[PDB]
Amino acid sequence: MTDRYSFSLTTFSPSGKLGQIDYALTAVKQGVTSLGIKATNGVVIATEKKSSSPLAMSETLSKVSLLTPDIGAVYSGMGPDYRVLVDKSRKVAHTSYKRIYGEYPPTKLLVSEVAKIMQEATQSGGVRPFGVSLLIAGHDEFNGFSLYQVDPSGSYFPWKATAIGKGSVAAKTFLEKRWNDELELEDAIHIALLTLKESVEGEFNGDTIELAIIGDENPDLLGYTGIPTDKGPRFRKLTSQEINDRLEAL
Amino acid sequence: FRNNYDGDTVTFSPTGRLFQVEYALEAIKQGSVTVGLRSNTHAVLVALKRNADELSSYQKKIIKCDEHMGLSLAGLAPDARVLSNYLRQQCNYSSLVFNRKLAVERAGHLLCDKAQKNTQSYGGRPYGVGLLIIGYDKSGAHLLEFQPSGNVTELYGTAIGARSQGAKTYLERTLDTFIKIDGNPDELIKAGVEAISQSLRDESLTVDNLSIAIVGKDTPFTIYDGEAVAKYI
Amino acid sequence: GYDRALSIFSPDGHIFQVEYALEAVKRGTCAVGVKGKNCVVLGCERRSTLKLQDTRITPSKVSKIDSHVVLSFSGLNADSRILIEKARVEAQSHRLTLEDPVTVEYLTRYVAGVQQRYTQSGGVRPFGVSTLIAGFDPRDDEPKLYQTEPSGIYSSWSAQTIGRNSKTVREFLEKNYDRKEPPATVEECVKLTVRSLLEVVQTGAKNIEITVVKPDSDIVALSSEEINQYVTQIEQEKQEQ
Amino acid sequence: GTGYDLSNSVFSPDGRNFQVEYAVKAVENGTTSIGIKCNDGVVFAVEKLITSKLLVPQKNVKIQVVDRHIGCVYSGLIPDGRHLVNRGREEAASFKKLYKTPIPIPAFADRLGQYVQAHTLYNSVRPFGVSTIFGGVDKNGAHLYMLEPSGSYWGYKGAATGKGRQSAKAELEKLVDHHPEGLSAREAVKQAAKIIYLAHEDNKEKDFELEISWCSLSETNGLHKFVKGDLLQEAIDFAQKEIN
Amino acid sequence: AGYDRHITIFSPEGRLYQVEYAFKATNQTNINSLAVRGKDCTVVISQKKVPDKLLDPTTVSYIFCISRTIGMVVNGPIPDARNAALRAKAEAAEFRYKYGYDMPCDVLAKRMANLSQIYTQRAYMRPLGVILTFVSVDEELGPSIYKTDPAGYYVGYKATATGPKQQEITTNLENHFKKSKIDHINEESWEKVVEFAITHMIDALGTEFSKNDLEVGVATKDKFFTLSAENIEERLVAIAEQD
Amino acid sequence: QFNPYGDNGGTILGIAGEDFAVLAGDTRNITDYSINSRYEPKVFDCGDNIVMSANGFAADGDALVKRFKNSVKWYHFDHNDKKLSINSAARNIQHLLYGKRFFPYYVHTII
Amino acid sequence: GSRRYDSRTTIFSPEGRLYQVEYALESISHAGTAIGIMASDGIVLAAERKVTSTLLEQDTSTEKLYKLNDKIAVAVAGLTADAEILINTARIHAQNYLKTYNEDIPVEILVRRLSDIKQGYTQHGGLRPFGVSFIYAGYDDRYGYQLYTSNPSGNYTGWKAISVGANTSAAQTLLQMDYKDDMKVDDAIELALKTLSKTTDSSALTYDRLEFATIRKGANDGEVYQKIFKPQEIKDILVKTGIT
Amino acid sequence: DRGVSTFSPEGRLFQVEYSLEAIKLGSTAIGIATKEGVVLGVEKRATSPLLESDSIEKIVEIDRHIGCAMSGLTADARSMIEHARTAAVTHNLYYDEDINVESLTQSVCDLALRFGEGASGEERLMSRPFGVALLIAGHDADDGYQLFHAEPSGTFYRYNAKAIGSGSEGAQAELLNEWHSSLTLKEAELLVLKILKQVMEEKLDENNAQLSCITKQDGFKIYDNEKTAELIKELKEKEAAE
Amino acid sequence: MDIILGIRVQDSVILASSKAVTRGISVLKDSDDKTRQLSPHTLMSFAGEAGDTVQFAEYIQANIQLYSIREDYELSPQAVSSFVRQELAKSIRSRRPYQVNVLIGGYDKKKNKPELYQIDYLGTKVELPYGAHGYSGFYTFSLLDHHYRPDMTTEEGLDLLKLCVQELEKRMPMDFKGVIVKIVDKDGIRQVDDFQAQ
Repeated sequence: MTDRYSFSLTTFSPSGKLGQIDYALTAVKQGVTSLGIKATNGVVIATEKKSSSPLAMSETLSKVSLLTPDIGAVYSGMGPDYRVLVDKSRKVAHTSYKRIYGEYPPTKLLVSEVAKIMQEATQSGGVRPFGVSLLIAGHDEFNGFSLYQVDPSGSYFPWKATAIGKGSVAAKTFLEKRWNDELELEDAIHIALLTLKESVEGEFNGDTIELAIIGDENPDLLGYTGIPTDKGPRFRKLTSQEINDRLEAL
Repeated sequence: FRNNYDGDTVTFSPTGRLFQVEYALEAIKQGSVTVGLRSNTHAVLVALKRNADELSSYQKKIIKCDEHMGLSLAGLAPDARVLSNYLRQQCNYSSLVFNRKLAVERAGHLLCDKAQKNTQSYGGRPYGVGLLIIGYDKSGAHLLEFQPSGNVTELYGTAIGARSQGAKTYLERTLDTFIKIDGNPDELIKAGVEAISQSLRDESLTVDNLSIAIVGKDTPFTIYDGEAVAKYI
Repeated sequence: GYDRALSIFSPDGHIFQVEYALEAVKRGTCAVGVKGKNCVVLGCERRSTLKLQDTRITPSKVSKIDSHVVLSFSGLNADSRILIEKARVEAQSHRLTLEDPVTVEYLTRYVAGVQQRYTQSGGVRPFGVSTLIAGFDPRDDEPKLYQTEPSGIYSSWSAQTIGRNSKTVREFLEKNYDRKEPPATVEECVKLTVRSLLEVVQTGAKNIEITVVKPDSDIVALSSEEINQYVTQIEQEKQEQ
Repeated sequence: GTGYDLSNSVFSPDGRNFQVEYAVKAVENGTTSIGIKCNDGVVFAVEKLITSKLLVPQKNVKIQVVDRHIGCVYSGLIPDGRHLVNRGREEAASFKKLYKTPIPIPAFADRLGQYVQAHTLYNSVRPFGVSTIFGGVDKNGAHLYMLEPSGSYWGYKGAATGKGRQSAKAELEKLVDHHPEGLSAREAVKQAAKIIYLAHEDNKEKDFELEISWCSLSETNGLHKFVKGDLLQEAIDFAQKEIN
Repeated sequence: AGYDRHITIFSPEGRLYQVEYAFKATNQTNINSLAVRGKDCTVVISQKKVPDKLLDPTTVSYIFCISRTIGMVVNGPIPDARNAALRAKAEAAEFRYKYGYDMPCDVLAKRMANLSQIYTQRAYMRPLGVILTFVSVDEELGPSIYKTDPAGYYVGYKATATGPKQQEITTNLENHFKKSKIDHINEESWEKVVEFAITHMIDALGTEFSKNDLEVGVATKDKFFTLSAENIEERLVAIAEQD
Repeated sequence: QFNPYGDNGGTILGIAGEDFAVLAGDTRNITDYSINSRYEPKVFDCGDNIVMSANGFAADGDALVKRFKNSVKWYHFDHNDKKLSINSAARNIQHLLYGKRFFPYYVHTII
Repeated sequence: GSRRYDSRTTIFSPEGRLYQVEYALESISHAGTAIGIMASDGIVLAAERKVTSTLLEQDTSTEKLYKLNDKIAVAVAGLTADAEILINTARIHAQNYLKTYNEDIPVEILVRRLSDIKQGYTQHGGLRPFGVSFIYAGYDDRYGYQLYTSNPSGNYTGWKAISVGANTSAAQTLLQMDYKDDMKVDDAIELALKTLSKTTDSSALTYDRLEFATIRKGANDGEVYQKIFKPQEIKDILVKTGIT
Repeated sequence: DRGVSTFSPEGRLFQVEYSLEAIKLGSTAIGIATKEGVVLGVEKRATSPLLESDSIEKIVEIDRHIGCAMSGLTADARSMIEHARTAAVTHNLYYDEDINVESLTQSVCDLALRFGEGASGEERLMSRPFGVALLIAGHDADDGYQLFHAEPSGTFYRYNAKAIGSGSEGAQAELLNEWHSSLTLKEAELLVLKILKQVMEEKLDENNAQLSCITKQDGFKIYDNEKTAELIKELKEKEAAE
Repeated sequence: MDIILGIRVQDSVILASSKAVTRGISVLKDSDDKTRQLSPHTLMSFAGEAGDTVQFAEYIQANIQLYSIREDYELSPQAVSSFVRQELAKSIRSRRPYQVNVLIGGYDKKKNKPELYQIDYLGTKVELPYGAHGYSGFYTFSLLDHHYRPDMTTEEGLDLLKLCVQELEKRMPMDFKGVIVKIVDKDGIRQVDDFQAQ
């Protein structure tokens, strides 16, 4: 019934600060650590699966999501706000792009669409900003591999490597020492696992760690053969088994 | 205390009171006194009119709604215009669509329902007027009292406005007498003028001061002012 | 959607949002208009705070509403554009339905009506703008000068000023403008306009800008050198005492 | 930091909606009304305060009908109760329009429930200042319900609300134990008159008027019907007989 | 400096107090519920408290039949619980009509948790003070338990418990699944799975139950149903003979 | 295809003298070659000493009369029981008729 | 209702100022400085990135300098998210104008429109204003090279040289000191970098902290060309001026 | 804050009562009804001597038989007059007659309470009441010469004589004593001039005060400045005589 | 239909327009000016459906005049004719389309060149040395193909129109009551007072 909230809930304070955006960023700091690293032949996004109960099934809850065959997303902050953003980000990729051009949006443009949705949450009547920072990793033919961060304000930045959430300060330092412009993808996954260990207090294995890549095209993940131009998704979520292998020699 | 819970009608007080509705009730208590009373054949309204100066006219208190129904007002007149207009339309609808003279009881239920919607929704204020509705439908003479809370009571006699407690006590004592005044409209008006003067603490009732309305068995709703009311002074 | 009543009555009987819109006008740069026998002159001050402006492209305070009517303003610059546009649309609309350009009084009444409308509508604040509307009615050689304010009130003036230090310049015109015998020449009328702005603006050829409207759509803004010449003559009058 | 009771939809720190609790106070302030469920129907009764000799007897009817088989009675703000019934009347007509069959009582109860609950979800609406006792006879027997301002409702053997809810419930619970194999429609009507008189001790300074209605498979053909004349006098005399 | 606790906007700390205060509302009714998975069934148990002898016990229920396959147990006040029910029923029917197959348990949960997240972001809607537990035997995933809260959070479970005395039941179950190693009840028939759930509620809450103290809902292949007082009574005889 | 109009026959007459006027009409109502009614009044006293008749399609006639009668009623409510002069009634009827200029009343009307 | 939580974003102060516009301008005074200098043969746009990291990718980065048209470009000060919303409408506006008149939009017309949108959020709608200040650099066949500035109030002005964001007061005096009307573009490049270098809150002015652009007529082509300097190109021009 | 249309504990609407205080700050306006016609007079009150006084329009024609005088926030009156005129002309289109003065006033007052924030009942899109009171004077065949005072409360009184604005309390006391049933038009014109002269801060002349009347024969006329000057000259002589 | 003719010569655009207004069997007027001035250097003639014709012209005129006041600038004939096209292109797909055919005659002060544009009710624009709407074209197009040179003086251009008007008067069935002729050049728009017997 009658929505009487047609006015802004995020306004400027005498100091110039936008209260609700700042507080949203405070919620992101409390959130579990997630990171992203860009190698020469791929990108890796990683986070910890913080389970709410040992009776809960962590497989049913994905912190890493596929947005397009070539684009994936991870977050720090409020889970539910992320889930609904993922749904909208998947839809906008179709409505605002694929239905027009018959192909998937490049990483920068889908990021731009995601940011717009979050900027609206800053200015529209009767809403609060989203309480999440996103890391979006992806590939497109003309840009190659890219990695972006999207803040509650709707701002986005391109990163060689970065971390968000709890231990982001220490993790950004650890990445600065280890990142170079000549990293191969298997090297990048190695760093990703090492950086995430400093954050994780408890069990460190493929059941408590979520990890996905943007790499080579995967024809066996396509589901069909026949069209030569269709080569398969570059987004791949690593299995619990695949993570453990790199942890035995870590 | 009252500070916080009187901001709008939508808000309940800790004791269960709606202060905005109660303040609207206060406008009626400031309004000039009016009296209703009925027998089995006729129903009567007697109203005391108020002026601003001795250079001003006295504001009209009685409104006709249909040939068989009408009402008197105490409080905000613009609100009484809004409500009487509505009741006119409802009477109009009943005649055109069903070829049926709207029952006085149903008129009350409709006014009750219209007042209610103002008492529960944000933004809108309550109405600030009380009404005394007299009619003659298929089941004899009727008299109704309307309060802007929504409450509507069917009565033999009643009064609303300032000092109206005097007139109401008179009717409560004379109940057995005036109810038997059947087929003699004059002797029912005589009882109404005697009722209203029990609420006169200030002035004498004059020829341009007094207003009377009657409906009944063979009498369509008619208003009397000026030299018409002279014989009841 | 948004319909919150922003302009409302207060216990003492004032609309505070309208009262504060007047304060915005008092902050704006001074504007003055004087009418002669056969002309109207609008004078406006330019701010000196930043001396790096590009005058070619910077919006000027004197706007043409039609070919025969001009509008100057004091207050919030951004607000003035809204009022100007509406007035310019109504001007073309009036030529379309009536087959005749607007009278100065009509255009004033329309602008004043818009301003008033923004003082008793939900969800909107009053215009922080007062205007001077000047010109010549179609086929008429009698000069017209009008003023409007945020409340929506309007009236005609022989001479008027608005904005900062307008108390000072109004005081000047009250003891310098003769209604019996108005300024006879265009040159005589422009001199008085510059004289009044010299009371509130310190020596500035850059600072004072003048526009002269004559009968039958003859509007021309003055160059800096032309205005500078008026200043040069006026300042030599004082030293004679 | 307080002020949790100033706006409707707001949760207080302990998890409550204070504005609904304030509506409950308006109900407790009101006239007492009851419902008895019997072996083939339901009986409704209500107290009517006679403020003055001037109120015409039998004329200010409180108990209302939805459709032809449902009866409703309420304590608290009468206009609110009237508004709730206007909704119920629209709601039942809509149901009959689409499914042909008249609305089942459990179905109708939830229709009121969702509507009253809706008025606790927004700050732009006021909660309902009524408790509503209602029921009737459908495809599978009699049903009796009570609806609170929060939107909470349950099925009842006997229901009571308003001023004299304490006296009423105390007397209703004695009936459940004294009549374990059900009570007849005739009996319940007479017994309903007693409860109303006994709950009038709470408001004993004023004179009152009794109003009763019933819905029964065998006595009224499963339709809502008011109690009049000889049957009502019989119930009034029975209540007077058990007071001395 | 005050009003950030009345509507759903962030506090300086990054917290939504109205969501936190809605969680508090879920425990108002002082009722504990638990859900467990069998080999090919799913069972919900909820405490039935009828304190008033004027009530009709058959109408006192916090277990709802959402669709032919899906059932829902609610921890929270009934008007909010029934609100959530009516929506779930509507959403389940609309899904079947639009997509031609029955809405899965995990999908209905995600949907209801999305709606819960909206009230969490938009100011004119208050959160519902309820925790929803959905159960079924999905035609792809098998026996399922999914739980949604006023935060809009949802996850799958091996088993779960909800209410004031939740932790007793939670730890009790946790200890069993470390002992049994498998993540379900290794039993063929649902009747013996219902018995397990009642046994484990007794040992966790330290209280015996009668047929009127319990409420039971069972989900099997292509069917969800709630047990009558007598079905529970029969089930209560079985545990008395085992001890 | 549905035809919204029909023809009910009849005929009406109106003559005015010095201090009086008359309005007459047959009481027969017909459809095609059948007689619907032998006595169906078609001339009505509308109040304020105005007689009215609309002839042609009876359902449009009855509607018009009914709408004008209601117009008289509201005029009294709005203008302090002022008598509606015949010239005023005429202009008022013009607006009723022309208000349905694009779905006309198939009547010839006389007051 | 909601009256309790309304900031009233579009109201005057007793002084006659717009609260939100004022606070938005304060917000911008914290944003990285941007400078625009108009010369006789082109325009320069220089901007200072804020809070840079070594891991931040500059090649794919574009946060302060945006292309609106084939002939118009902007420098941004303030919320980047807010700016992109406006930048998109501006791009649409230029295209609408082109589709209507078959001519590129005159710079001032594009500026007036954006400035009109910003003014709207000031007078109606009860929403917060855009926390953005723009410098516009453009060219058309009427006024040639033009330089404009617009702030949250919707006010716009025309400049020969201007600065937005942090330290404008200090930046404007330095420009007023060194700017002359008959400036060559290569001289205007130096002035822009020198001014930034002096007003920087950082230790030194480096390539990874700068966005740089020019609008210049073809040194052989005869028509207008935009150039958004690449990191390596800025590193080159920063060694030239004498900052290294 | 507090709702716009909201009752006080005393039983009055805050906005309406505060609006009445704005009218008390307005310029004086006087109406006198006689059997030869109704007379309407206003104080111009120009804020500066540079103001062109005859551009102050506080007397307006509604129809040939109905005139209006305003007091208070006079910018608020424009849309009221526009409504009034349209009502009058519209009535003549439907009914081929002149609108009654009583019915015209009622139509103007119907607008007065149409303020709020998206309310129940009908549709009321206006943020505040009008900050202006009106004196409506005219003639019709039914009730003859009439003077109405229309308030932002939505209620209207008929007056034999009425003063509104800043000088209204002192003026109404004077009008109480002076008015009798058998006054001539010229006596009334001189009377309006006599009271305005008293309550004004400035000395009264043909520039800062305006006269108008409505008669059956010539309808509603606003007196030119040369005519009013002569009545001021005539009033000076009569006061000096006794 | 009405006669609507245009011809671009060396340094001017010449527009000739039919003077008659005929409805039914009566010639109601023989002195009708079937043109509007859009700006000091741009002139538009028009022909088509009875009402649409003047309403469209005056509507376009108000918009170009509004642009001039706002911008303190005059749109080039190319810009004006694109605005007109798009309004017609809009209107042809609306509920009731403007049935108006126009000619835009303008002198571009920036380019120092005369310009003529033919635009029909569908929104079909084209720039031409000479143009005609209606049946008129069936005679004048081939005549001008023969006689026209691109460097003709304004005096030569008027002679060339007289040759077109003589042909239309001889061969066309309708009495169009002669023409009103206007010149558009660098000095603005003027009317040739004597053409009827020049």
